[PDB]
Amino acid sequence: PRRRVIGQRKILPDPKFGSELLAKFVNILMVDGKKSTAESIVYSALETLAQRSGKSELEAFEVALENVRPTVEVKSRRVGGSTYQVPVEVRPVRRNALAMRWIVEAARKRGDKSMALRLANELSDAAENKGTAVKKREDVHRMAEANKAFA
Amino acid sequence: RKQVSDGVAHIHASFNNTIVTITDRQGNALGWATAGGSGFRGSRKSTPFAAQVAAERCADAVKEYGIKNLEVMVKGPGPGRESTIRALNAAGFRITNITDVTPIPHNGCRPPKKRR
Amino acid sequence: IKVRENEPFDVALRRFKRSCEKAGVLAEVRRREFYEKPTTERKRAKASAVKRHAKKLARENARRT
Amino acid sequence: FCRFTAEGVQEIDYKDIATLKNYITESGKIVPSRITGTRAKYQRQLARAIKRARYLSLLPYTDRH
RNA sequence: CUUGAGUCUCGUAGAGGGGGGUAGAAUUCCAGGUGUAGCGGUGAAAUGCGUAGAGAUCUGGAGGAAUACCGGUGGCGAAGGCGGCCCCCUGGACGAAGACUGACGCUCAGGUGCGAAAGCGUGGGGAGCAAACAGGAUUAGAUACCCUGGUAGUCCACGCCGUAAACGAUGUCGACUUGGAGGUUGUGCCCUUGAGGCGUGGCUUCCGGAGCUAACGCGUUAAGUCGACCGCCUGGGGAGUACGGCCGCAAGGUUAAAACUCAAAUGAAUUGACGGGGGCCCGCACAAGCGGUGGAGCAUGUGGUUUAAUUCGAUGCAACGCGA
RNA sequence: ACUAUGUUUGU
Ligand SMILES: CN[C@@H]1[C@@H](O[C@H]2O[C@H](CO)[C@@H](N)[C@H](O)[C@H]2O)O[C@H]2C[C@@H](N)[C@@H](O[C@H]3[C@H](O)[C@@H](O)[C@H](N)C[C@@H]3N)O[C@@H]2[C@@H]1O
Ligand SMILES: CN[C@@H]1[C@@H](O[C@H]2O[C@H](CO)[C@@H](N)[C@H](O)[C@H]2O)O[C@H]2C[C@@H](N)[C@@H](O[C@H]3[C@H](O)[C@@H](O)[C@H](N)C[C@@H]3N)O[C@@H]2[C@@H]1O
Ligand SMILES: [Mg+2]
Ligand SMILES: [Mg+2]
Ligand SMILES: [Mg+2]
Ligand SMILES: [Mg+2]
Ligand SMILES: [Mg+2]
Ligand SMILES: [Mg+2]
Ligand SMILES: [Mg+2]
Ligand SMILES: [Mg+2]
Ligand SMILES: [Mg+2]
Ligand SMILES: [Mg+2]
Ligand SMILES: [Mg+2]
Ligand SMILES: [Mg+2]
Ligand SMILES: [Mg+2]
Ligand SMILES: [Mg+2]
Ligand SMILES: [Mg+2]
Ligand SMILES: [Mg+2]
Ligand SMILES: [Mg+2]
Ligand SMILES: [Mg+2]
Repeated sequence: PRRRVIGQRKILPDPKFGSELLAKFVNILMVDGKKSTAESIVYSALETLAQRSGKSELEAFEVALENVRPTVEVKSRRVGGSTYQVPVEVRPVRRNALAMRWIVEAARKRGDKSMALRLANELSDAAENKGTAVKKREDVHRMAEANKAFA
Repeated sequence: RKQVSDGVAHIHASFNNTIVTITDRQGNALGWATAGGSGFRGSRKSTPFAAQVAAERCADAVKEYGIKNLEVMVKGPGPGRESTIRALNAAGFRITNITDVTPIPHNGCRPPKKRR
Repeated sequence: IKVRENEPFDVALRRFKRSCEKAGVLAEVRRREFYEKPTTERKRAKASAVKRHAKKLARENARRT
Repeated sequence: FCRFTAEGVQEIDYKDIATLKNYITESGKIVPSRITGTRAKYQRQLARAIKRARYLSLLPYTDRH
């Protein structure tokens, strides 16, 4: 905000794998405070990702995040009456936040039988760079490439 | 496609667009590129980045002449009067001298009226 | 303005960008982009002289710094 | 300070190109008296001599002839 | 008679004026070379220009206009105004020392002259800019602002006009009345030791004392203290208009009312408020997010419509699951 | 970039 600078809220890591990063992803996927329901969804989806990929849950998850993490984003800024989109380098913490949010929204959209199946499917397609979340990160990189004339 | 080893880089920088022209040291143009020609229509045409892209697009398509040393004659105001030179040096050219050739009258013709 | 460059290109670009700045070519161009009525030219010169009349002895104050 | 009043030159000669050069910039522009320290009387004589020398092509009007 | 006024001797600074000549930069155009798909323009565009070769770049040429830097609350001129350089003709100002004339002065109604820009007439010229005009935009409209062009005009000679916020909104002349900091231009003396110190003039800028002023502010360059003469004002509109006269080719200028109507119209300053003024700082104000409403059905409250009554009240935020 | 307007009259 204007003056008060925030100290980050601390997140307790996930039980099954003890990952700070994964616990955040459960939070991104949590709906209506049902963290138990969200925890099962990503725990189920992660283990089918493990079986259908070959690596561990964390390694498979990391691969999908890497293909979805953005590097540069646009922000509508102003000088006079300009309103250009300005490309800015994403800070590392926001890169993971954007990747997790993009994966979750893509997983919700791609209609399957279960959310864990939806999440597992989108997570796999992200690993091979075919997912809608990968599509959105391509659009962001494309959109920030067009407006690279501003800095 | 005769070989030229010594070229002149004319940067016509203006508030709306940047024109880069590589000539030999007798004035004959060998190749050219403009910010508005390299994409960058509208507001993106008048940015230093677009001028830098024009310098690259001009360094290439004149590479066939095999120029290695460039005089630089930058003319006019505009965002693309230093980005073009930096891009020219980044393109593998040895800049020999940089000259500002902006036409300055000595109280000659009357300029247009101020915009309101 | 006619800057022949020494070994480093970047220091030459600074030398050129400085040589132009002292020549005031950009200020020359921005002023000649449009016609200024002699009323405006005299009014601008007089206003500049008034502000150029900045008394440097006005720093005689405590201010509790 | 003013060199011309220091030596009591009393007429600035347009034919003295050597001393005329240290009153014009690299582009050939006449340097203001507020930079060279010349007095107003000699600055007017200096400008006339430089313009005369420019006409006789002993000094350049600009650096881009 | 010499103090005011003027003349002579020497010198100084100056965009002072008039008439010629000339230089460089730049724009435009013409011709050509290289070269290629854009250029140009804007908030964004489009009109426009461009493969019939644009724009860019280079060479040559033509022409007009204006003189970058110097350049300066610098200078000169009565004012309007005047700045590239050179020559010719020419005005004024100032300083030093004397000599000369001996109130020859000040002001000035009428009168006369000069008098920005625009405009007008005749003849030239015409690069750039540009009223008008055209097109493209913008917009509810856009007879504008913006863009692309573009005629008169802007330039020259001669002749008109005679007006400007022609302003310092401050008539001219003279005298007197604390200071400080500069600028410009002379001049005396002294250690000139070198651009210095101490005087003395002219013209200029800022600040400020007394005094004055409604206040702002002016303040030795007065809006202070006085004297001479002139011009002008008598509430706001009507109206600097009509009519008449004079002037003008015209545009119009100048001189200049009345009826009628109002109780104000004004100046300066103060407090606030406001600004598509500035600065600084805040707020789920944006930004970053999450979840909603606006669509459905129902509940409930409002309008309205209906009714015999649909009781009354709450209506921007701050009424509408509100009094209830 | 660029919007316009705000009926009359009181304490
Ligand atoms: C040197 N005196 C100046 C005078 O000079 C004028 O008459 C002189 C006669 O020889 C000329 N040499 C000069 O060229 C000319 O300009 O002009 C007036 C103008 C007037 N509006 C006021 O402005 C002031 C404002 O009223 C005020 O508000 C502001 N703060 C400061 C201003 N000076 O005070 C000055 C000052 O009295
Ligand atoms: C000695 N310094 C200076 C002197 O210089 C010359 O003085 C001598 C001649 O006399 C020469 N021997 C010397 O070599 C030379 O340097 O010229 C005078 C000129 C005079 N109008 C006045 O102007 C000032 C006035 O005070 C005033 O007019 C304005 N406010 C500011 C001016 N500078 O004060 C200076 C000052 O006295
Ligand atoms: Mg006698
Ligand atoms: Mg009279
Ligand atoms: Mg006359
Ligand atoms: Mg005229
Ligand atoms: Mg005429
Ligand atoms: Mg126009
Ligand atoms: Mg008048
Ligand atoms: Mg005037
Ligand atoms: Mg008056
Ligand atoms: Mg004062
Ligand atoms: Mg008064
Ligand atoms: Mg009349
Ligand atoms: Mg928000
Ligand atoms: Mg609803
Ligand atoms: Mg509805
Ligand atoms: Mg009711
Ligand atoms: Mg009611
Ligand atoms: Mg209306």
